[PDB]
Amino acid sequence: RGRIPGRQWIGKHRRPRFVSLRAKQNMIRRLEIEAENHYWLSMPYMTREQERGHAAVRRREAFEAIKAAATSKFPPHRFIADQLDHLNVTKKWS
Amino acid sequence: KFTRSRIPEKVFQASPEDHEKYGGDPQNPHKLHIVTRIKSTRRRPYWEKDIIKMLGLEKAHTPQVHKNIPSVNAKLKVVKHLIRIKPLKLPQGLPAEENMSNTCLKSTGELVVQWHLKPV
Amino acid sequence: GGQWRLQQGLAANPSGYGPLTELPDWSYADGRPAPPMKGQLRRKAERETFARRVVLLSQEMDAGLQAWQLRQQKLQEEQRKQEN
Amino acid sequence: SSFSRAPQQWATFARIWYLLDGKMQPPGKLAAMASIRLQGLHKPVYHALSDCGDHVVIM
Amino acid sequence: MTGKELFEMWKIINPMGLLVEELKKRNVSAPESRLTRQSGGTTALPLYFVGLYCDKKLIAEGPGETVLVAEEEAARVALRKLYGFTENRRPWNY
Amino acid sequence: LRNRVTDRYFRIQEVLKHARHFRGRKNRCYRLAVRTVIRAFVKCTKARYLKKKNMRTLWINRITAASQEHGLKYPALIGNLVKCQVELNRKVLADLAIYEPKTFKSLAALASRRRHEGFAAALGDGKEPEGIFSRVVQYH
Amino acid sequence: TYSPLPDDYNCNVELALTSDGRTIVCYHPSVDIPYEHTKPIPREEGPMIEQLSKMFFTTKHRWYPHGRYHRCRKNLNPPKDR
Amino acid sequence: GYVPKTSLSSPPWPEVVLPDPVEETRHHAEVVKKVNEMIVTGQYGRLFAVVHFASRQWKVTSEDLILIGNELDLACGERIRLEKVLLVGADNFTLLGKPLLGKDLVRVEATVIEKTESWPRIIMRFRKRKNFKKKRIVTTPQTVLRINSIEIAPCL
Amino acid sequence: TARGTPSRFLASVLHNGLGRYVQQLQRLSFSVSRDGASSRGAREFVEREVIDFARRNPGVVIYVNSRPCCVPRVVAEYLNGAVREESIHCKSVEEISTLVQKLADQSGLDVIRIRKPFHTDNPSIQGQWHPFTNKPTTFRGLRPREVQ
Ligand SMILES: [Mg+2]
Repeated sequence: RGRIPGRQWIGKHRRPRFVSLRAKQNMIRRLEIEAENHYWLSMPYMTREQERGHAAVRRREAFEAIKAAATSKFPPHRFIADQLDHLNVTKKWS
Repeated sequence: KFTRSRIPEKVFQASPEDHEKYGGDPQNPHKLHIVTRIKSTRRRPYWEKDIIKMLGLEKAHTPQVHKNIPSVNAKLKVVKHLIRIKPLKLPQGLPAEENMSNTCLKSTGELVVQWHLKPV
Repeated sequence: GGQWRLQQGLAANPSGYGPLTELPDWSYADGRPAPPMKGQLRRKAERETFARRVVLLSQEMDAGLQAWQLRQQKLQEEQRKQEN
Repeated sequence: SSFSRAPQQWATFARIWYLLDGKMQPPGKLAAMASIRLQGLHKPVYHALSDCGDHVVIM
Repeated sequence: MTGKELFEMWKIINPMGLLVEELKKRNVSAPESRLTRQSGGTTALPLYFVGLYCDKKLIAEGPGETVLVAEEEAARVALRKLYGFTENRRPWNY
Repeated sequence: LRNRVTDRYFRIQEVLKHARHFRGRKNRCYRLAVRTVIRAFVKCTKARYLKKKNMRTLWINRITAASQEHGLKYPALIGNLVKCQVELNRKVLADLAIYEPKTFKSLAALASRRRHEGFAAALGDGKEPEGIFSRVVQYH
Repeated sequence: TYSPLPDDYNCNVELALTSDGRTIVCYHPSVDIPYEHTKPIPREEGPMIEQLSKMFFTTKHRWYPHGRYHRCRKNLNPPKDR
Repeated sequence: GYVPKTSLSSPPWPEVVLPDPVEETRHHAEVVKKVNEMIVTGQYGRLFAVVHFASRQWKVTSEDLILIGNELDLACGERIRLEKVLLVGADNFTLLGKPLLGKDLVRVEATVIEKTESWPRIIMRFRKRKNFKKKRIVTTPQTVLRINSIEIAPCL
Repeated sequence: TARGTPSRFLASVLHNGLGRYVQQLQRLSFSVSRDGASSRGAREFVEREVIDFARRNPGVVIYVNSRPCCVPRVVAEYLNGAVREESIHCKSVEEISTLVQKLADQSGLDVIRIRKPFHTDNPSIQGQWHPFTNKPTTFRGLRPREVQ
């Protein structure tokens, strides 16, 4: 006895769910953290006009580094030493 | 339809009671935020996922320093429910080249520039 | 009990920053210091990068504010010069 | 300390007899105490595979 | 001898006799056996902590299955304490 | 039959060696032994998390037993030791409870001392002098 | 008169702090049992399994034998510690 | 503010009166002096120690063996000092650090007896009905250390 | 797996550290080949490292036997009677050096699961807990409900 029709948690007739004091406290804690986040986000240091262009040089140099890395992609070097070292497989004693 | 949420601007206008509670003077605002991801981007929209990646908060409980400027603040407002924001405090001032290797970010949010690991 | 540690200003996890983890785990019986631990070296590198980023961000914001002040000056004395 | 191995082991893993008086007592609280003692969960040397239970006599 | 027990290395018989002799040489009253603690006396798995009291002072106490075994073990403990070979004795200095 | 497999004996044995201790045909027949061995290896891999979890549970149970012997509850003991700034972990605390009963009694007494100091501070809330054991050694 | 725990069982704990306050000392001498707290030394398969169960306060199941499989699976040379 | 004695007029727990700070600090000093004199006179046998090594806390005593799950970059047979000692204890007294005891208070020495690799550990991943099966064999470096001595000094 | 494998307890051969450390490895037999790509690394090790290793470890006798071999090998014999045979087949000089050093630093005890990461012959200094610890004693040792 005590059947939930169909599947629990999905249908029209779902298993009842009840919030515990633990869950309420957890949600309240998260809400307090977010309220503090609002407070600390409500006090910007610079204005938009003051910040305009203050990181342009660094951002451009970072993208220049990215572009250089992208455009420096080229096959690796090949050396005669690497090819000739394979002869050592038949290196023996005397 | 579920869409991106536009936070009303009045939310981010602190009150004197808020100033007294959280210990921050409206004048002389702090320069840098310490931001830590305390929530998973899973089960959250892809735009929040992308904002978290942009802010470099992929790892949870890993503090990141960010500028307290309007654009960074806009991003932090977008992802404000997944992060904890605190003001970075510099009791001994900004670290110098000499002491750059002895810094430490205490849980209080203070970047102490001398870390001796010895009793006071 | 990480909340009490946070209140006292320590790391919530005792495995975080502090003497218990950041001090050398051992030393030679002769007294010579041991080579730095790999975890401590990585942590020091991470803190150095964090401090360098802090310095960079603060310097950039200060330079931006100074540049904005200078631009406002330029505008003001220009306006005045072509007014006169 | 300073015991021989076998006597020390016997003393450690000896089963003790406890007495509960159920007069005007909640059967649930009596059962909680009795279950702890029977399982041996009141022993620092407790382990489910150590058979460290104790005897409980409820009157 | 590390991890070994005094009477594991030195086999002895009648530890009560040895203890009585040693106490007589040391000018101490003969020990009195006394049942300090007991559990499940009438069962098939009894525990008996028997203590040896000299001048109403505990010199040692030993556990056992029977009273006689507990008394013998208490005599062994007293002998270990007198000879200074207790389990918690100062470790050998290498 | 240009190319044929000649190692199949050893290929089968590499699996059966880990199934020799099973029950029934699972220890003889490769078709069954391979399935059982894969399941056994998966269980072994997943059982390390459970080993750590059960070790911590056992330590907590034993610490609870010892603290109850000394009249304290496990949350009280652990929290008050932390407040005393003693960073003994649960493994060491259980080991002390088992093999150093007097040291564990001392630790429980310290925990109760700090607990009562905290209660006294809360009751006489104010700037009353901090408890002697409640003082926190600062590090820098 | 304050004692953190009763001092009638096991050691008599006495806590202390060094003058610098950076270490906690504990003096816990063991308590001996008073002589007055001591007493003077006193001076078929079915039926078998039932008797054993009554004797050792166990069930009947453990006293039954096990098969050759389990008997030979048991390790007769177990590792020994201490 | 008087309340007649009822089942709920007073807290269930007993009322505790902590010792006054002055006399209690005097007692602290007396006890510390007693233990210090015990150390001076050598009134202790075996000493155990809770020592924080690697990432764990080990309860240790002279002649003990400890298996650290990694290489320590030390030649075998080489002596070391374990510097992070949280607790040092004897039969009659125990000293507790906050959180670490002093170097001048405790000296725990070990010797690198052995460097080995752990027995092969199988890491097996399997998902039903997905052709997802993977196997890896990992051997973890290990070092066995023998704890030679635990020495305390009269510096309380 | 642990249940399909033997196990032992942490231990030392003869209390190897109490008085003095004794290198458990005693013999190292390197079967090598003059010819054969499999033993190229073994040959280079014999030429450039074996002498240095031998002088570094004067308590280990090294027997370098150069005979026709398809799989060069190293047999390590330890004081306790254990023999560990390892293949150095197609291993570079660095790999052979690391393997040999591991054998030198390793005891002769079997590489099987170790039940406990620790081993104490004197686990208790204050007395192993028994049910009567932390239990007060009563006058004249009277059990509960006893009349006299
Ligand atoms: Mg259904």
